[PDB]
Amino acid sequence: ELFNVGDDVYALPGSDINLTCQTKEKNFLVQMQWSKVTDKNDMIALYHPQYGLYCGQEHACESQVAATETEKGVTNWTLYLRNISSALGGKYECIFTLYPEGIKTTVYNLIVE
Amino acid sequence: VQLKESGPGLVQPSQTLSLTCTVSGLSLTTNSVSWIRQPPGKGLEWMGVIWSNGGTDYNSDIKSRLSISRDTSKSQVFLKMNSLQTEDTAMYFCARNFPYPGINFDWGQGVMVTVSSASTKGPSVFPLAPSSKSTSGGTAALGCLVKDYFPEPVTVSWNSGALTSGVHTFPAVLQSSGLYSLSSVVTVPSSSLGTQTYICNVNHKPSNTKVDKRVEPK
Amino acid sequence: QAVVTQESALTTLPGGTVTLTCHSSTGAVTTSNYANWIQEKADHSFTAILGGTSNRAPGTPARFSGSLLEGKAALTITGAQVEDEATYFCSLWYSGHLIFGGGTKLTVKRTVAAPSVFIFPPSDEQLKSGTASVVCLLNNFYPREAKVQWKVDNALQSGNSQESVTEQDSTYSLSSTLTLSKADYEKHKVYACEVTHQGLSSPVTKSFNRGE
Ligand SMILES: *[C@@H]1O[C@H](CO)[C@@H](O)[C@H](O)[C@H]1NC(C)=O
Repeated sequence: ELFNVGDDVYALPGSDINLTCQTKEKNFLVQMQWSKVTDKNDMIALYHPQYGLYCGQEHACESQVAATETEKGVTNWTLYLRNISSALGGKYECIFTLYPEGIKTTVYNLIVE
Repeated sequence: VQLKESGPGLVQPSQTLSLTCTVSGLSLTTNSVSWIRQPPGKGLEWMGVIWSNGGTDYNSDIKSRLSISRDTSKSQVFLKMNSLQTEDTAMYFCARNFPYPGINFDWGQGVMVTVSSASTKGPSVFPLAPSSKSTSGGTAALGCLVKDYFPEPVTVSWNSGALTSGVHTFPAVLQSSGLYSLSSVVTVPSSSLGTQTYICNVNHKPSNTKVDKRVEPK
Repeated sequence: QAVVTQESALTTLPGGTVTLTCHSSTGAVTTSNYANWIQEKADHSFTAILGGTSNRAPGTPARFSGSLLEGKAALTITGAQVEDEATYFCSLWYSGHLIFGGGTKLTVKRTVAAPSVFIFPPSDEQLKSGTASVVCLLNNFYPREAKVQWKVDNALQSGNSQESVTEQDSTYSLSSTLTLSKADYEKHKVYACEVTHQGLSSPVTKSFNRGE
């Protein structure tokens, strides 16, 4: 539905990428999600503020993701990719689901040399 | 990724039922596990959920009797239910990531749990012999009649795994005696009936009965 | 917290598309009701079809899609296949309580096939105990609706029969068991199993004679 800047990270094989994504929503925040769409839409990590963290199929997302709250009330949703290989490139995006309906996504393009 | 439910097969209206759901190959910290049961003939009833983060939610009609807990080190979720009633006999399933997040959704196989003051009872296994009245088109039918056992979990295999094509083992039926009966049949090229031997392997673990009966033609 | 209702029964041809829906008594369904669909076949067999409104479960074919349409959640098969003939249950989440619908009975009309019929006399190894069970099997038919009547010397029986159907072919098979006391088994002599099905021009009878 709605988009929220987001850049192109130009990285070198072996780098570390720290993609962060914030929303102010609390009352109407249903879930946060990290997805990698390349030729798949691949769900990496799904966090629900009451039901906890859930990893998408094939993924070890528990160690690479985090959701914390700023006391100015913003929720930080973050994905960390370590020692990125040539294959980790492609379109990462962060999708917030709001109540009762809408979606706010932020798209990150990781381009590896 | 495999879900196996395990628990007592028959428990009396006295006890507290305790089943445990064991998940391979996934940490319960990023998966949730729910318990759904279905008494025979009646509809599904959700009972409760243990989320990835350890919180729980229960069905309001069973909240007072039901306790769902987990052991993240063994990757297991437990259900204990006190004040067992006789309806509470049902098929018990666990489903992971259900209802939430509903992605990676998977529903286990289920374990039968029968609640009654009754006694264990082993089956009687008779042959359903192949014969002239058992051939249509060049293929004869043969089978086993597994009769008068209790409670419901019985299993049947033919030639202890060798026979799979053409084997359909029907769901048991509950006779007015209160005992189950069940039929397992195999279709075979009848042109082969003289050279093969076929034998069904019946196993009813609530009565520690294993039996094999040779189905030989008539 | 609410009542979840689904269509009682639906039918298609193979290659058709059907949409099952799942109505919430409490208003329009949001994604926050996490609607999901499991498929029941024979034998207490549940397969997760789709969950979280639109996410196919691991293994679910691509013809399965889910959506929110009208005030309800909807599972849509596109290109129904004969294997999809089943009962589908939906369930909705109401912030703490999960309520199931009653389940839709999707029939997918494959081609009509008459059952092959076999009859099994009581074993010696059973008469012995004073009971006699006659067994009648209907093998591989479609549609699933079949009659089975036991005639003992052309006399209908009542209350001593039990049957059960299973699906595999995606055709049905059926086993009906007649049980009498060996005392009663022995005044009568023709033991007959009578089958009617859409695949039969006239009802078929497979019978037997005690000794003969
Ligand atoms: C980074 O990944 C490369 C490619 O697989 C691997 O050979 C290397 O050992 C990794 N470096 C570290 C510090 O783990």
